[PDB]
Amino acid sequence: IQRTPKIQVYSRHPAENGKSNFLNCYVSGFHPSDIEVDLLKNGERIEKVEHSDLSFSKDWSFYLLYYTEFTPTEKDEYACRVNHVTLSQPKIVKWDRDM
Amino acid sequence: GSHSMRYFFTSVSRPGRGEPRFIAVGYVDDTQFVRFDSDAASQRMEPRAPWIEQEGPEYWDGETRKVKAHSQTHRVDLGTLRGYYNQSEAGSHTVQRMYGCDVGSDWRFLRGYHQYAYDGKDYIALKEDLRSWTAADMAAQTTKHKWEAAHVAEQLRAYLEGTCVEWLRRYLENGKETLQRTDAPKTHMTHHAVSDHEATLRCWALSFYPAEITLTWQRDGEDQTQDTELVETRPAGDGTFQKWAAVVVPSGQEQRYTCHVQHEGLPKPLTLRWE
Amino acid sequence: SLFNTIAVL
Repeated sequence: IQRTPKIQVYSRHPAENGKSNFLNCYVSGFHPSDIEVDLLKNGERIEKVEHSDLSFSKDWSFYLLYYTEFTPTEKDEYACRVNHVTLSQPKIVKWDRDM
Repeated sequence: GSHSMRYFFTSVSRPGRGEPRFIAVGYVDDTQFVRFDSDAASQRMEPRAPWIEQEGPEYWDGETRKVKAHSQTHRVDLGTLRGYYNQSEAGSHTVQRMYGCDVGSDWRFLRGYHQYAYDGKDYIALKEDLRSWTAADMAAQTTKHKWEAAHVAEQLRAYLEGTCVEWLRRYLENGKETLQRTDAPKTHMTHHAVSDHEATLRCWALSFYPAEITLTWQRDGEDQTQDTELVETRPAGDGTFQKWAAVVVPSGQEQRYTCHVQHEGLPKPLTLRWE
Repeated sequence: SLFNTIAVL
């Protein structure tokens, strides 16, 4: 079977301009495991991005955490781009400081 | 104060060229301590927690040897299953396996498990009695009959009730500084006006461990699910977890609403209310 | 610690 991924974009610590932090993109509930996840800075892909080791839940659906070290500003925009076999086109989830 | 140890294995076939991608991870409660990735350069079981690096060479050599034996079995299985289901050789498929044991608050064996899936759906699993098998279909049925004749359950039961529990306790002691410590959620509430007459209250739970938690909204002392939103628990990335619950309310009536937080690290549940 | 024997399907 196939399962579409749920997406959550957020920072490890409460966002504060000028203060070093971590930007996370958590993808879960998907199947198969092959998936493309990118963190974007003002629409551009970030290179220094890492991810946790592939694991899965009780229902067998997969989950992965992609993260990058960043410093939020009042202007710079961040987002997570996700593409999977179940998606017609890449999905983009913008980062909201309050979520 | 119950605990558990679990191993997760995923194998994906690659018909175009080469062997399947194999990834294995080990966990104690909600803490990952080992991993193996066939795509990695070491070709060895690797540490993912400080307290596991205390183990000597024989440990890592034995775990490496064993995890590779796991990948080969999964490689063979992918082939066997392609036949059972009469599937093409041009498509990619997935086999998953998860097994482990739990110890109760008395630190004694509580339960064991060994489940298997093919393409994201249950295939075969060891029942709680650790003696019988649950097969999802006729393909799984053939596997069940073969494992019953080979007495595979008896061998697993010895591991789950013995070896498994013994090492879980060993790990719990060696990494007691973290594994046996609960991190109470750090909570606060934010207020966001959505219109001139409505506002959103968001109840935050941060940096907590283990992951298990419950967030609930009450209005004038009564649970409310209407006009609320609860996101799935997520990893902070530093070993802890996060979660939040929000509710839309009439501006000026924020005082009627309370957020209740239940977590193992809280002697008694916390109640938050807007300023 | 991983299990030692892993039977095939």
